[PDB]
Amino acid sequence: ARTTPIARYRNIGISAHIDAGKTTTTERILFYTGVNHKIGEVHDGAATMDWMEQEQERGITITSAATTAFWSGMAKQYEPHRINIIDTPGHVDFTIEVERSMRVLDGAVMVYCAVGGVQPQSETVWRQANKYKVPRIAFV
RNA sequence: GGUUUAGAACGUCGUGAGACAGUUCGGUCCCUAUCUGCCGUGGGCGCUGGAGAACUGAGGGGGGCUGCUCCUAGUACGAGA
Ligand SMILES: Nc1nc2c(ncn2[C@@H]2O[C@H](COP(=O)(O)OP(=O)(O)O)[C@@H](O)[C@H]2O)c(=O)[nH]1
Ligand SMILES: [Mg+2]
Ligand SMILES: [Mg+2]
Ligand SMILES: [Mg+2]
Ligand SMILES: [Mg+2]
Ligand SMILES: [Mg+2]
Ligand SMILES: [Mg+2]
Ligand SMILES: [Mg+2]
Ligand SMILES: [Mg+2]
Repeated sequence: ARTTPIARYRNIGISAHIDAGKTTTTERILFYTGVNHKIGEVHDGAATMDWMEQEQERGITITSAATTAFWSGMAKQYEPHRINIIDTPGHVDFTIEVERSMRVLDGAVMVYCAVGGVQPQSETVWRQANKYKVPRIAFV
């Protein structure tokens, strides 16, 4: 009945400053987990997370988009864990979306630009995740 | 085509012939280039015995325009846009 065991579930968010690479990382995650047959790119509007017309045209994520992927590993090490990822908007003008998601999620991948690193909205999502007391990993 | 000839009519002015930075219809645009100039093209002589070819380069002319798409690069800049 249960397609995957309880232990093999990973509810995570991808949170960061604007244009830190959240949607691109989500697209590569979907590609390497096989659900997406083309990598696409955000600035051409081919990103799957940026499904709304405004997101496609303006190159930004305005909504928290939740999807699910199956990951075994680089070397197929593990039985397929199911990662429930949510791509959140790093805009300070959409903070309720990230707070909304981050309440329910169990982990956060905080993305940081290698050049800019910690930025204002990275600090904002940091505070939100801290008040929700969630575990974090970081992706530079 | 307009502008200003000769015809005709409207409005207005005048008694009238006629007239109007008023309008309307119709109304003949000539020249075989001597010289200069210019574009090409040769004949004569010269360049120091004659001739055939290859050049040199003074000097002169020609040409010089620019959009859009992509990469750099969603890069620099920008809280973002
Ligand atoms: N050069 C480069 N561009 C990236 C990288 N990650 C994302 N981008 C581009 O940077 C822009 C913003 O990244 P995006 O994935 O949309 O991030 P988000 O807006 O923070 O969710 C897009 O044009 C991406 O294609 C990266 O690691 N290197
Ligand atoms: Mg994005
Ligand atoms: Mg952008
Ligand atoms: Mg006559
Ligand atoms: Mg008359
Ligand atoms: Mg010259
Ligand atoms: Mg010249
Ligand atoms: Mg581009
Ligand atoms: Mg704008």
